[PDB]
Amino acid sequence: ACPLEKALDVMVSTFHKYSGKEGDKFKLNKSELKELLTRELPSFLGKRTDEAAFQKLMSNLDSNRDNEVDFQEYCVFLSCIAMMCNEFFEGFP
Amino acid sequence: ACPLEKALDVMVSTFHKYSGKEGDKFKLNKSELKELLTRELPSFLGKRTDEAAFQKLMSNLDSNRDNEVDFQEYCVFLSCIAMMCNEFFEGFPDKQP
Ligand SMILES: [Ca+2]
Ligand SMILES: [Ca+2]
Ligand SMILES: [Ca+2]
Ligand SMILES: [Ca+2]
Repeated sequence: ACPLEKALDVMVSTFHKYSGKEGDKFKLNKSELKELLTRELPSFLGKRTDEAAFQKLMSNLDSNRDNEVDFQEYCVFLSCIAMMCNEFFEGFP
Repeated sequence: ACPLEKALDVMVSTFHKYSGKEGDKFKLNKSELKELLTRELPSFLGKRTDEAAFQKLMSNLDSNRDNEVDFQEYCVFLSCIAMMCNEFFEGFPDKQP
């Protein structure tokens, strides 16, 4: 009935699907971020699944510099992706 | 299938579903925000669909003070809802205290 509320639930559940695998269950480490990105957001990195790309992404996302991505930082990341899609919604910039 | 990519697509399209109804097609005015909230996010305001609630929400979301909610401000809003949902992922507050 409410696709946007369902979308939010997917955002929440997908985080935990990977954040709970290793160490802090509420934060994504490098390995968990790698798996989330490759499996759940393959269109984002595309062919850039190398270690250099993942280190750059980690540094971009880890705003509080604790070496992991928490839920707030993850939401900022997803917001950035949405904003990029927003820029091309009309079929031109 | 990639549910998270589908979720992002819905997040983007739902904005434009309402933002393009009046005036600036890339921003939600009060009227458009009301429609979006009531129809797409009824759980957020719940029973608080009065004018006082909607002015409060607009003030809370309109960070740049241009009287409307742009895409960036909308993302901040959805992020806050996601964080609130995150607190009850287990069906109780497992991150509290
Ligand atoms: Ca973890
Ligand atoms: Ca961090
Ligand atoms: Ca508008
Ligand atoms: Ca604004």
